[PDB]
Amino acid sequence: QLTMRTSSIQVKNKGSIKLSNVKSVVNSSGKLVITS
Amino acid sequence: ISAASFQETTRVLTEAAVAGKRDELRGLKENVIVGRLIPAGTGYAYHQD
Amino acid sequence: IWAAANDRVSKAMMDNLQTETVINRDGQEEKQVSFNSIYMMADSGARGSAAQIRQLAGMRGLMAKPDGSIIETPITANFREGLNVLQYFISTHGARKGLADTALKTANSGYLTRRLVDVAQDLVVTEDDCGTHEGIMMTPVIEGGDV
Amino acid sequence: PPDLRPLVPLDGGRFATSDLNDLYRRVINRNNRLKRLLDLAAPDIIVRNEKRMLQEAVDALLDNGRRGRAITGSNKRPLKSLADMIKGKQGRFRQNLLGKRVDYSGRSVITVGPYLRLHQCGLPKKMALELFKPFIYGKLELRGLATTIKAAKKMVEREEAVVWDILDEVIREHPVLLNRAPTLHRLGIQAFEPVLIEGKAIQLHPLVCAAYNADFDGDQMAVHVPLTLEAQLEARALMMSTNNILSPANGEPIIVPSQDVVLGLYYMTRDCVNAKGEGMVLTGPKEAERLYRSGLASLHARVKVRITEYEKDANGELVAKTSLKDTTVGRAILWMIVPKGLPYSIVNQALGKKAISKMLNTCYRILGLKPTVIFADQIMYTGFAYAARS
Amino acid sequence: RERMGHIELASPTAHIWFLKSLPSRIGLLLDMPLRDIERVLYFESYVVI
Amino acid sequence: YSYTEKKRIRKDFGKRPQVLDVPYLLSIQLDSFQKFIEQDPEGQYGLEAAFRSVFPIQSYSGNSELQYVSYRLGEPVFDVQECQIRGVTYSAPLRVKLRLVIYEGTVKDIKEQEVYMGEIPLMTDNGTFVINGTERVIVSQLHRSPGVFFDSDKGKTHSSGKVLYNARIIPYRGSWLDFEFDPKDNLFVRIDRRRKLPATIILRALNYTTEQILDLFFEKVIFEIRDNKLQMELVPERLRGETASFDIEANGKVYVEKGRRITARHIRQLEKDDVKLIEVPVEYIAGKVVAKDYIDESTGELICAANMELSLDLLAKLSQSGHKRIETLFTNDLDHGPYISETLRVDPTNDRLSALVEIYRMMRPGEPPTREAAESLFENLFFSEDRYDLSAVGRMKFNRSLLREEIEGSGILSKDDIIDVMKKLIDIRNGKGEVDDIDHLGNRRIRSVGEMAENQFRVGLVRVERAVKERLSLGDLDTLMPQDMINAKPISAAVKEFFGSSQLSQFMDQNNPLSEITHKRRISALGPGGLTRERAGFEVRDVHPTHYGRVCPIETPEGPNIGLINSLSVYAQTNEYGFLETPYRKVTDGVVTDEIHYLSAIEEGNYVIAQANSNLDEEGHFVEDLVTCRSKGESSLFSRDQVDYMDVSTQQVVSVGASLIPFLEHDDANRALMGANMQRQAVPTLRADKPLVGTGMERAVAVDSGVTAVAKRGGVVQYVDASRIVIKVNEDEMYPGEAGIDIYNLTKYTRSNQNTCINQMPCVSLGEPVERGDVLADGPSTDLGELALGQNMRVAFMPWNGYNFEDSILVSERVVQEDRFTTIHIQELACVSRDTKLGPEEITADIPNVGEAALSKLDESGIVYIGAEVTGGDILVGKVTPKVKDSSLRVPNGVSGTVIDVQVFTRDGVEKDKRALEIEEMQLKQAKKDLSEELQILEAGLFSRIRAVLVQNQLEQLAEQYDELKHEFEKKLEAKRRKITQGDDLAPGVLKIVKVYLAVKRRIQPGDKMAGRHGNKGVISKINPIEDMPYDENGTPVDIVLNPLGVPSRMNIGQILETHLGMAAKGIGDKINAMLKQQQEVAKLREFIQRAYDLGADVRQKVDLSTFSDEEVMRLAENLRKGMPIATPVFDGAKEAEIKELLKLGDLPTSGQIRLYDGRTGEQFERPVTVGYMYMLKLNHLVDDKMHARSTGSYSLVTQQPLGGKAQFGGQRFGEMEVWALEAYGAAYTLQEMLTVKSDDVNGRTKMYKNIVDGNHQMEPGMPESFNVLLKEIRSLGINIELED
RNA sequence: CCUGCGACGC
RNA sequence: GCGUCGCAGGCCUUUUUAUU
DNA sequence: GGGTATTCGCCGTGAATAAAAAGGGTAC
DNA sequence: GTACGGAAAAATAACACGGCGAATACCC
Ligand SMILES: [Mg+2]
Repeated sequence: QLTMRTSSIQVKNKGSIKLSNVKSVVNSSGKLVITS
Repeated sequence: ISAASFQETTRVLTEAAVAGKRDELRGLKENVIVGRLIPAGTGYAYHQD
Repeated sequence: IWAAANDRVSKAMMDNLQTETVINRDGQEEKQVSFNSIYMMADSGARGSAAQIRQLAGMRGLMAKPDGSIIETPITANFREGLNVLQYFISTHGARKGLADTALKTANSGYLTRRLVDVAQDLVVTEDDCGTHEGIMMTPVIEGGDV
Repeated sequence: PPDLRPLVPLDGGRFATSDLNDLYRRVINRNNRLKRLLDLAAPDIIVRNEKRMLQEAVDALLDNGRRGRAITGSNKRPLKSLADMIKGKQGRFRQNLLGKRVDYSGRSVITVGPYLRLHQCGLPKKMALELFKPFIYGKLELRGLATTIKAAKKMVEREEAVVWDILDEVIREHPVLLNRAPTLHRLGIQAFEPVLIEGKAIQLHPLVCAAYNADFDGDQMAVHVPLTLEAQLEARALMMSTNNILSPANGEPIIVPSQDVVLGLYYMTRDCVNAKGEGMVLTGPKEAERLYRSGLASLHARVKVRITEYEKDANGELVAKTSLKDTTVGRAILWMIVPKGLPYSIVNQALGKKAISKMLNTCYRILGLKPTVIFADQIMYTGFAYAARS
Repeated sequence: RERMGHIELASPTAHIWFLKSLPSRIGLLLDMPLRDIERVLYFESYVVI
Repeated sequence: YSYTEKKRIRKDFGKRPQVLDVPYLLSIQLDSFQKFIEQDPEGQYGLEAAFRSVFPIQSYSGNSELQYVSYRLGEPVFDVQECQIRGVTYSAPLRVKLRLVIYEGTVKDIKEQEVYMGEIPLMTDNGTFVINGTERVIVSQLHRSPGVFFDSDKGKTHSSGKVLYNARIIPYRGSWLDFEFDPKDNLFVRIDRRRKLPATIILRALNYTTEQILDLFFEKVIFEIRDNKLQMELVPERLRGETASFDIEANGKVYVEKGRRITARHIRQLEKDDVKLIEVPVEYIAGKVVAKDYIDESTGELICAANMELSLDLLAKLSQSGHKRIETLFTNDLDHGPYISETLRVDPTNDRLSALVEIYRMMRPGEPPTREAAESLFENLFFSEDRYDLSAVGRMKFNRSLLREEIEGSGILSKDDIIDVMKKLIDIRNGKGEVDDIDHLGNRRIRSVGEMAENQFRVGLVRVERAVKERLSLGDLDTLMPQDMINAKPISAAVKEFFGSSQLSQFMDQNNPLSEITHKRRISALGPGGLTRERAGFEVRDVHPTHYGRVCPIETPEGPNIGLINSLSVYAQTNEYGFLETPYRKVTDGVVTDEIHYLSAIEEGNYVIAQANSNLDEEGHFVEDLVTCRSKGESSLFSRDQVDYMDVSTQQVVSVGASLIPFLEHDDANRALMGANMQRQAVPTLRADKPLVGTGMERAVAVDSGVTAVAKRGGVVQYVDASRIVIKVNEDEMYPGEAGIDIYNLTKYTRSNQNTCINQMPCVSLGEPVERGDVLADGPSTDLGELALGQNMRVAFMPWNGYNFEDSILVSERVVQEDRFTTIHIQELACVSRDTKLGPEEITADIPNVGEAALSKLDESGIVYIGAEVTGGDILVGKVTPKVKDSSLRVPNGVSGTVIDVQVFTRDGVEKDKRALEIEEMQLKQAKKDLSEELQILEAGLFSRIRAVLVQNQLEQLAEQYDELKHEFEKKLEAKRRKITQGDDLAPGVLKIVKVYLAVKRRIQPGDKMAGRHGNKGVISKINPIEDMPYDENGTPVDIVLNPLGVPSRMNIGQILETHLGMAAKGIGDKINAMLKQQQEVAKLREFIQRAYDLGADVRQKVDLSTFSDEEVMRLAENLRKGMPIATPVFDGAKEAEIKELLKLGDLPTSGQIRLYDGRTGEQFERPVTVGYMYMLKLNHLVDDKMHARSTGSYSLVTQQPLGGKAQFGGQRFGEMEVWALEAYGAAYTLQEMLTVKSDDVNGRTKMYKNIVDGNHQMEPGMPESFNVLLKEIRSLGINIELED
């Protein structure tokens, strides 16, 4: 049943994010950049 | 025996001849070749008894 | 725009095939579910799906090429009315591709099944509890669209 | 040994040779030439070529094709050496040891049997007379109708009247192993009970066709006969079709209804807003069946039927309740098929395919294995009965 | 079907299974390449002993 | 309308007019064998090219020469009707006249005589070959055309996605020369897929130096030196695509500064400036590569070699020597790449002799290199006419790819050809060029019977000339004739090897005329020199856009070979070179003309061709502003004043087998493929039944095949019989000398290749006028000149109690009672009586140790009687062998039948028995009657002339002519008797062979495979009685009940349209039968038939009954009382509204659905069901030939296992997957019983049989014999393996 | 060595 | 309930077709 | 001259069964 | 018509992918 021949993200629902394994630094404009 | 019956019989038999291997059955395919009860299902209880 | 036209044709066909009934209860009409044999055989799950009814009543839509691309001129007719020669010669490509894939998949499937059997032929349950503490962590897989 | 490489005779009288005999003859002839040439004290140049030809003959005898070019004789094809009989698809392992040809087996074209049960199948008499020869011989020698085995063989070959009675006696509780040609998983070899039918085709149950993956457009299946008591017990306890109702790959059932049964159960369990006999109070499903078979009420008519459903929410025991339901005529007729432990809310809707699948799942989950086989058989019976009336 | 015979060879011969099947058992034991053993066995070169 | 079509006119729907008739379908093989077998001058195709490419033969300076003059084919001793009943090859003797001369120059004696060199088989007019009594069909081959090709690696190698190009030269006969690239940009060359070499090796082998190599593949940049500032030659096109690292200065004006990109505006400024000399610094010169060498006129030393980088010290060395002009090479990265420079840097060879040594070492590994041997090997690869040869099509495809005007040339290669191939490969690598498709039909040729026969004759002729040269080397002349030098053994051996045992020489399927006409028109990509069915690939199996009108896309077998076995289209033909072509109507700017033009695959892409079904205003213009057309492998909408061609028909795309399916456009391609595959597997029944819903191509299949008796000359039928038809030829077609009649001997009940019965039945009457081309006898599956492959019955689509569950078919009992699906199968049993030691074998009836009950069926000669119903285990031919032992022929178990014909073949020295004398007497009686008919006709004519002259030397002259005619007829009768009693050849050591034929009738039963024409197959599950079938209000039951569940899933809607059209046709037929049953007049019946034929909108049938007589109208009405046949074309079929009008013509409803009542209970069904007529077919997959069962039997010798096959009474195979399924359960005892007792263990199976007979279910495992055979076979290899304990 | 056939002894 | 006499059989490779 | 390290040959692999023919030693 | 069975022409033929081992060419 198988085969043989051959910039931005959008969330689906409302919920809080969880950022793991991230090293950041606060800029002057108020954004959040990634240094990892 | 299970290595020679699957693929590449010549080099497997060559290595078994130059190594002097002693092959206990201990499995299904080896018991299929010699024609006895496999160690699975009722044959497992037969081997236990 | 041809995909949008095919979607509109399929939507109009499914809307025409759902009710298809003007029956009086006592003296006034009332809509109900259709008793058409094609809709009853496609809705109950006996044989056929929605794509078969789309190809039988609505337009067949866009068809691919043997090279992999999609022809810009689709099949605007179905199997009920008369197809021309070009719309049949286009579908012969996909029919031959499916037949060749079905004919050539079976040897690789049998070879993979034979290799998996010969690599997993000597694993028999011999005990009940070895007394271990290792194990994997079961988590639901998330890719980014949905679970 | 010569019996492992024999010289077969032909009709014309000429004895045809094999590959191993030709290679052995070549090796022996070259060795005899080397001995005869070494006896006469030849110079080194000729005996070096003779020893080289003996080395090439030995290498062609052992493994023809490894070094140099494989020698061909009269066919432009490479000859078979001692190593070609061990490896490959035509070797001794994959053609004579891993897969063999067995006795007490047959093959025929399969057909459909609607009247059969889940544990039985239709077997032809001409195949059952051949597959059960020594059982009939032993029963004829036990009953005293034939003292000599030649008399029993002539009685079977003449096909007398008591031979069919003996064949029906030795087949009543002796299972057979039915098997299709592509065996992808373990549900391709199942055990059934033979039913003596007239014809040359095998009658297969419609519910096992999803597990066998076999339709009736020209498919064939092979049969096998167990003989020992252990093989019959393994066929009855492990390989019976009533014991294999869940797939071992994922746990999903394999006795799902096909297109005709779900079409009949979909046509029976439906409703329309105006039909004959709409809006009348009924006292039970028997009055619904009477009104359907009498021609006074349609199959799709919203009525009020007094049902009596059971519930086993207590400690094993079943509790009964009685109320007036707002249902149709066909759902009340299908309610006679549904056993006591199942509720009424699983049948009051339009039965599709996944609805009947989850109905069988709920029946196997609540009741068990033994009523589920009878429930699936009665569902197939009423589906084949009510798909023809539509 | 069980009795065998034998052929007394006037000259010794090398076994093709322990020579041509890679890796060569004679070439690994003598620490020699396969081409030189093929030249020596098939009478194309000399070797000092 | 001829006399055959006027008996029953088929109603022809369709609106498109036919501007081109359907050609002869079997004309391709007939034209190929005619081009091979005819006498043709000027050295063109046939045997003349094979005789001219070999002769004359030269000796090794012996002053002798054997040349060829002319050849002539002999006459066959037997025709096609006698080689099939005798068992010999229908061949012809080849007589070639040679000539041997001798010099001292001048000649002294000329020896000329006729030489016989083998026999070649002739092709039958139907298009078959009789090898050993059976008819064979040589399948056409589809291989790649010879020439040069360029392909792409497409990024598979090197794992980076880098595209690599290659070039290969494929000759018609010779070695391969392939050129390849490198990811490091190095041009390589390989011969016959061996170890690769740089291309500069094969360049230097063709007498090329480094300077000529750099001249041919690179340009020259003149770098002259002035007094100062280092001027250089500048071409402004060379700076495109290159940055400017330095300042370009000329005449004080600044053009491009340092570090500036070159834009096309600066290029236009350089064009407008007209300058060619700028200033360049020293650091730019070191990056260039020198072209040639430089030597000093005073010193005389080699400063720098060729193809090396420049440095400052060597630049100073050229500065001091006084070299004015320096030649370098231009190197870029987009248009001119330095591939040959890196190829020369990789190549360590610098001489022609070293290149020849490397070529000799590559082609001959392990060989001592020699200069003369390498020179002889390199010359005999691509430059010798014997080893290498290109055909005319190969030279055409070679010159067409290199953009050459001429298309003629030699068969060997040259230097400029390889130079142009390498130049084209370099231009393809740079970008100026593109690769071509391998799947294109313009790059694939088609071979036939004549080309392969000419190739095998050329192989035989070169073996013969080798033997002739070896016989002419040893010997003398002036004492022998040129007959002993020519040996007819290799020619006859190659001819018999090609015609007897070949991959393309196979048996013809003789179950249908459609199967024969599709096997003869078969195009196969496999065969010798072709592809392989398991290693083909995905890219070669799909259908190409160039297959329009040339290769049918829906006719290919499903399984291991999908797309490799194609079928030829209807209007498709073959070009002169071997390419496919299809007709196209020429479309001018004023009017669409009717002149056709056969366009090839390459010529199709240049022009634009409109669609096949495009409506016109019946004058020659398009009524639409935009029409859909195709230009280059794609479909698009084009203007009205843009087209160039048009399709000649709407059936030119499908094949012959695919054009017999009505309503093909309403079905899926998979179901149409299954229907076209299953239409050839039908078995003929007792009586043929015409299809009510047809197409119109059935008459072409019935006429073009050799199954019917087509009248050669028109006239009046004189004598009608079931075995012979006599035709009295009219005086308009009679010959002026020896006028006679035509006698057609009908082929009665006999055995075909598929063990079926072929039979011809007459269809004419006494005193009926016939014309030339009309049929006289209807063969198998033929009804009045049409194709009748099956039967049409009343059908219904409804579920019936699960008896049509998946694919099953419910058949009524009236179908079985009428015997409309009963087929006749004929077997063949031979009894070879060979001559051996201890005396010979006899066929005496005195058989020892048998009772007289077995000898009651045998005669005094020992052969069973004709017409005796024998069963399994009866003696047919009584034969004994002296030690006397018994070796008589007996019927095998399971088969039976009736003896219908016995053929006895004996040798010349053995005396014939009474049965052979009776057979020869019957054949002599038939020949006597066939001669006596013309004898009494000529006698009646001569006696009429005697009576004319009567009412005296003229009477004596006519009496002398009468005696001369009697003597001529006596000589013809003696010649026919000598041809009958000429004898038959046999194998050496065989006395006589007796063959017995058994005929049986196999009725229908549950288990047989039934199918239709739309891919709807199934197996019968239950034969229902007539009182249980559903019936209508009139009481007519349904014959076949089908399941409507397969219609939404498998999309084949054409079966429902065929059902409705057959219901309308049966309604018209029942109205005609109801009008004919009651006493009605002729006028009402005539106007009703005219009103039925006039139905339809803008149809082109136009049947007018005003020209028909009353007897013709009555005969047409009696032929139409069973149903009106309807011709529904392939894509020009009837619409649904015409079916509505045809249903309104009868008393049937327009919806096609009627209410039915139950047969078991009697109540009406709740919904109306579709009741109509469907043409059903019975395939060759019956259940009595597939049922097998076995308890015990015979075993083998080496491995003690049961046998395999139904004919040997073998058992089923328990393969590895069944062992894995048993291991997946807990069934260990069942697997041990399957592996040891039921298969291998002899003592175990005997003890198991004795225990089952005694009544004990207990087995002993033991040891399998196959493990002992494996141990003995491994132990024979010098390896010690044994069981320890 | 095993199958099937025909014949004969106690 | 067995044993003796006589007869037939136990194949290999390649190609083609068909089915799953 | 030692330690790598890309290339290039070479061997092993490529699903499962039923029927019907054809050939079983060619040379000097 | 009985008897050595080999190697060189044959107007031979010619698959894609993957893993392992040997000849060989870079890099200090
Ligand atoms: Mg099937």
